[PDB]
Parts: sequence; C-alpha cells; structure tokens
Amino acid sequence: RQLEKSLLQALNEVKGRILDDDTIITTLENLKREAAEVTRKVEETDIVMQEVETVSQQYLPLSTACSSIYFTMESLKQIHFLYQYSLQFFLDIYHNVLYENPNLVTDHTQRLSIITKDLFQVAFNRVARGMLHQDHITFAMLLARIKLKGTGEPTYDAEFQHFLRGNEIVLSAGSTPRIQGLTVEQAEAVVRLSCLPAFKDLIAKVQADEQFGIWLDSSSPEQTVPYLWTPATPIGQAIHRLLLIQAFRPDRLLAMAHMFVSTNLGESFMSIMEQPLDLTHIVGTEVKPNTPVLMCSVPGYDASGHVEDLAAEQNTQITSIAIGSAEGFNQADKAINTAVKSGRWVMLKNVHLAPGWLMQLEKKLHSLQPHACFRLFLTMEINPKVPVNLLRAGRIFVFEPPPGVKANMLRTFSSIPVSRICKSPNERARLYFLLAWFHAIIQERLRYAPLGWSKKYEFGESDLRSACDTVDTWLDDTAKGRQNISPDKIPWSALKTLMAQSIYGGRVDNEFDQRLLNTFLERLFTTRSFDSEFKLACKVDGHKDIQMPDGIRREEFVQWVELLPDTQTPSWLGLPNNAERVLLTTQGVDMISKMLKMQMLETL
Amino acid sequence: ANARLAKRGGRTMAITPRHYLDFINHYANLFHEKRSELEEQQMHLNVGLRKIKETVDQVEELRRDLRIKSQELEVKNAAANDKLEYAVLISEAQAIKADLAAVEAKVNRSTALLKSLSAERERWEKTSETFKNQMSTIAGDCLLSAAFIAYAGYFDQQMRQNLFTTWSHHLQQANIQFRTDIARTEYLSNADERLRWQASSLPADDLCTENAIMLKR
Repeated sequence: RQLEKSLLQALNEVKGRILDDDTIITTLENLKREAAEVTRKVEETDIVMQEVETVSQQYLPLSTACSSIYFTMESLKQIHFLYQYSLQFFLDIYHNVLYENPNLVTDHTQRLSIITKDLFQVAFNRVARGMLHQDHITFAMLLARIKLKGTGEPTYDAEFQHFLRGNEIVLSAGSTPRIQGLTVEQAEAVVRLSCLPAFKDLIAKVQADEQFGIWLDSSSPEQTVPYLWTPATPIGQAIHRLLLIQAFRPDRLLAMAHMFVSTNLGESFMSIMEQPLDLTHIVGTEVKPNTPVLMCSVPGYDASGHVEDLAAEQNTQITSIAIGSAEGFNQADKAINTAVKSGRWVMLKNVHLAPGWLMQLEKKLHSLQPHACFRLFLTMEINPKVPVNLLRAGRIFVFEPPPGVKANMLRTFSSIPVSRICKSPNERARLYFLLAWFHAIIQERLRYAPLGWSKKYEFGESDLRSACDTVDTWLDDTAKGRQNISPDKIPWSALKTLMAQSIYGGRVDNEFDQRLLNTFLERLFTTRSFDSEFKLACKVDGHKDIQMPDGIRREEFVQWVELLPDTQTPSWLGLPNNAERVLLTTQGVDMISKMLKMQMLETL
Repeated sequence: ANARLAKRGGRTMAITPRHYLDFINHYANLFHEKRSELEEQQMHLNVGLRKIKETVDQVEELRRDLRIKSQELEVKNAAANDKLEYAVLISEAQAIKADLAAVEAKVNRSTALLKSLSAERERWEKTSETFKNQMSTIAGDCLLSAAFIAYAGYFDQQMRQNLFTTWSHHLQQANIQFRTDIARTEYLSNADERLRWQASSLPADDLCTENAIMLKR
C-alpha cells in the first residue's frame, strides 16, 4: 500500500517532464526494489499455504466438534433456565483437556483421538454435574449426535428426523393393521414408521415373526430386538433398534437410548455420574478462586453438610453466614473482604431470597482478584429469582436424590465414616448396611408416588444421620466393649419401635403409611437373627431374588453394593413392575420434546 | 423482522424513529464520503495518466532526435572521410558521438521507465473504465451500508445476514444496482485501520470487524 500511494503521489507532483528528472530515476529504483520484495512474497505465501493446509488436515474436525459442543452448551439453557455456561467455562474445559493428558503418547495420530475422547467425556462430566437426572440422557444423545456427525460414517439424517418428528407428523386416517399382538397406538406408530424405505414391509414382517411375540412386544425388549434395519454399521443398527422400540414399546425408550449412547461413545461414557459427587478435587482444582461455587438443590435436600464435611476434612475455616437480613449482608461483606485478604473460605446460606443483593455480590466478585486458596460457596434452591449473571459467573452444582438403590447405597456409605462404621462389635457394619438398605428403599419409593408413598415425605439425610446415631448409641448400651454380639441380644424391638415412632414415622401422616413402614421394618430388621440366605427382595417373579451378602466387613458390603446389576425394577422396592411404565414413557416424551426444542434453534 | 424474532423466541427490542433518522444521516454522510473519495482518486489517476502520456511523447521526441543526429553523424563521418581541417572535423564528430551516447543512455533509462510503468498503466486504464460503472452503484451500495451500520447492531450473524439479503432482494426487485461483489466490511473499513484494530486486541472475525466499524462510525 505504501508502494502504490508513494508512486501515485510522486507521479502526481512531478510538475514537469518525467524523462528530464533524476528523482524519476529514484522512483524507478524504488519500484524495482519493491517489485523485488513482491517477488520474494511468493515463497512466504507458499510456506503459509503449506502450514495452513497441514493444520487444517490435522485439526479441522476437532474445531468443528469444538463449535458444535459450545453451541449445544449455549442452546442448553432453553430446557431448565438454570444453567448458563460461558465461553470462560468452555475455555477452562480446554485448559483442562489440552494440558492434563492421562498417561502422557508422543504420537500425534493417537494423541488427537485421545484429546477428542477426553474432550467428550470431560464435557459431559462438567456439564451434567449441574443438571437434573432427567436431562443427562438428552445431553448424552446430543454428544453422540455430534460424534456421529463428526465421524467417515453414513449420516442417519432422515431416520433421526423421523425419530424426532414421528408423533408430530400426521399418520394415515382410517388405516388399521392387525390387532394380533399390538394395540391401536402401536398400529398408528407402525403406520407412521412405514414411510421409511428401510422400514417398508413392517406389516408383512410383524406377521412373519409371529414366534417373536415376546422380543418385539411385552417382556423386556432392551437386550433383544427383532429383525434389523445390505450390511449395516453397528451405530445404524442401534438407530434402527431405537426406532423400532419407539414404535413398539415406548416405555423402554430410555434404556434403548442409554445403550445407543453406550455403543456410540463407550459403555462407561456416562457411568461416572452414578458415582457420588467428589467435591474435594473439583473444588481444590477445577474451580478458579474468583468463581463462586453455586450449590443448587431441589427442595427437601440441602447441601450445607457436604461442604461442611469437606471443610472439616481439609481443616479449612468457613465463616458460614445465613442470608436474609441487613446485618446478615453486613457480616457477609465483612467476611468476604477478610477472606480475600487472608484466604479462608466463606459460605452464604440460602442466597435465593435476595437477588438484589446477589447482583451487587456478583459485580463485587468480578471487581476483585482473590487469594489463591479462597473459594466462595453459595447454596440456594432452584427458583427463577436467581440472577443469570450469578449463574454465568459461578460453577453450578445440583443436588438431587440419587437415581437408583445402588447409587443411594454408594452415597450413604461414602457419607458414613469408616471409623464410625468399623467400631466394635463386628455386627455394627451389618446393622449399618441394613439401615442403608432400608433408607435406599424408602427413598426410592418416593419416586413412584402415590403408590410407594401417599405423600412426598422429606426422607432426607437428617433421618439417616439420626438413625445412625440411635443405632450407635443403643449398640453401645447393649455392648459393654464386647467384640461380637449374638443376633438375639441385638435390641431389634427397640430399634424397630424407635425408628417407627420417632425418626421415620415422625413424618408419616396416614395410618396406612405407618402400617407400611412397620411392614418394612419388621421384614427387614429381623433377618431370622442374621441367618444366611436372607431374601432381601425378589427382582423378578420368575427365578430371581436378592440375597444378603455373607460378608461381615465394610469392604465386603461395599463390594456387594458395586456387584449389583445396573438394571433396576420397582420389584426391587416391592412395587409392581408396572408402576414405573407411565412415568418412564412420560420421561421419554419429555426427552423428545427437549430435543425438538434443541433442533428448531439449530379470531380466537 | 423484530416481530419474527420475538415469535421465534429471542428477546425483541424496540425500534424507534431515532433509528430511521440516524440511518438517513448515515446514508447522507456515506454517500458524500464515497463520492469525494472517488472524485479525488479519479483526479489523481487523471494527473498520472497525463504525466505518463507526456513521458511517452518525450520518449518519441528523444527517438526522433536520436535518429536524426545519428544520420547527421553518418553524413559528417562520410564528409570527413572525403576530406581525408581534419582535426576540427574529428573533434566535431567526437562531440556528436558523445552527445549520441548521452542521448542513447537517456533513451535507455526512458525505455526502462516505460517498461516499469506499463504494468501500472494496464490496470489504471481498467480502473478508469470501471469508474463510470462504479459511480452509478454508489447510491444503492451506500444505502445498504447505512442500513447495516444503523440497524443490525443488535442481532447475531444469521439475522444480520437475513436482513442484508432481504434488503439486497428488495434493491434487485426495485431495479437499483448495488455492488454485489464486495464485502460489507471491506467497503467500510480501510486496510490500515483494520491493521490498527487487529493490533488493538480485536479478534480477527467478521462480526467484530463490523462491530469496530460501528464503533468508529
């Protein structure tokens, strides 16, 4: 540009004959030198071209996955309005991925795949750590979709569109197939599915596979799916089976979605969320000191105890201040200033009542740089009064009742300290396991209201802690330092009556519910006095049951907990297996509606 | 467009006649600025072309003088050979030969100048011919630039592109010509100020480029 400008302004101000001036010769020499530098431009441009084509052919699918992941995270907020992730959060994910490589390879071809897999896994972990369990399958499906799109692999766009828009599209009117083994709604689903060229002769195939009247309809169709989608890739087979089970048995759609995600990303892709939340490592490493730690919680399940136990374990100091009055705001500001100066942690309890003060808190937090080892914990309920600024600023952790009996036992055994459970005598561990089993059953029954319980009681961690305390103190009363107790001497009647009238029966209103709790306590707290082969429940009416582990130690009981199958039916709880069908179907329809919200954004 | 976005689900934001007044002010300013820039560029081009035409004429005059006095030197050499007073004729022929050497050197430098400047002329003529067409599209192109620079500052990239495409379809349907083969960022931002922005911690994306253009204008 200097070339062109100088040449034009030199030619325009000659004020005479160009051929008669030596300054024109100087401009000629200038043009020659600048033509020489334009000549050597070409090799720099060629090296730029080879560099950019190398980096493109190396890491273009990675960047496409980057964009898709961040835009899915951005469009995620349309579901539950609670989580608002930010580009700073995504860049923290990248600083965690590209700089913390497990078993750190030196071969770039394997390192790129390692980075991609670790990215998908850590993205799901760090996002689903602050989401309800109803949406984890939706996020896993979105991650699987991004992996499939970024994969050489035939894109299943038409059949995914049909799967997402099956019930919405109008089906045939007046066409009714055979009612030999399927209902009218199943017939309508088959009619809608018949539009696909692959699923063309389904009307012929349902009567061709007459002997497969159990794998297609009824029974448990998760493992077995008849027919198929020419050779087909396993992912396409999974898609075809998912469409078939949506057409036939919409209840197990969640199970088919889970196994499709497992086949598309790994059988342990989303299995880390069933583990109890490891708050210590995430707080000490994954949280910047500026960023507050939001601990959202569903009603009836608080989260103060987790961080209080964390502070006690890590010997740190927390100035826990309850939010809700002006002097409360005053000591909150004083403790925040003192913490920034020193470094001790500060807790504000129930911040979901003063959004106007939360605005000033967020602006003050962004206006300062804190000490290195200082974390601010905020606890709140899930209500729309929480400011989106604060949600964007802070890392979001949700606290929900754990999904599954196995998960509940794992959380309970993580909560109960080893020194407490392993005290003398040797029956304390078995009694604590029985207590944890009882708590897991009575808390899992709350999901299937109004069958498991007539009302949504607050059977939380307070009841569990009180039951542990009363078991400990009655065992200390009945054991004068003995290393073992015969099962007859255990105060079974005392424990049953106390937990039925003071601890767990305190919240019980209906006499029928009180009778039901007495039924569980009587069935569970006898064990024929610690006899072997004690039947805990009956998982399937046909040749299946859950039995007492023979172990007599905490390690044995924990090991028995992790050996339980990942499958769970309400027959574990004692409910009929038909209790969860309508709820699971409704959750599947909610998943479909959520992905419909996702895809659309990509007179009276 | 605002109503469509509101029904789609994003937050709508109010449109006021202050926007229209600002847009028409931007249209006037951009039309005046682009016309003035084109006029001064054409003036510079005309001065350069006139000077290079004068240089070509001087080249032709130098060639004619060189060949005429080369023939004169040949005639004088023949006369000196016939006369073979000889020393004076030899000195005169030597002076004429020195003059021929100097004029031939100047012709060589002028030829080098013409060869260097022919590539410049071969594009200056094209720009001069293209100026007549590009003068007519100024109205429509400045209209689009002003509408973009005064309206679409709140929407995202897709909605901005929708607005620009709608305005372009309207101007195509209204038989008004607009410069299609140019970027809306390139037409509004100069290269040096783009470099200064890139030095001043601005990201290298088109969105932030027109954001900086809005902040400047």
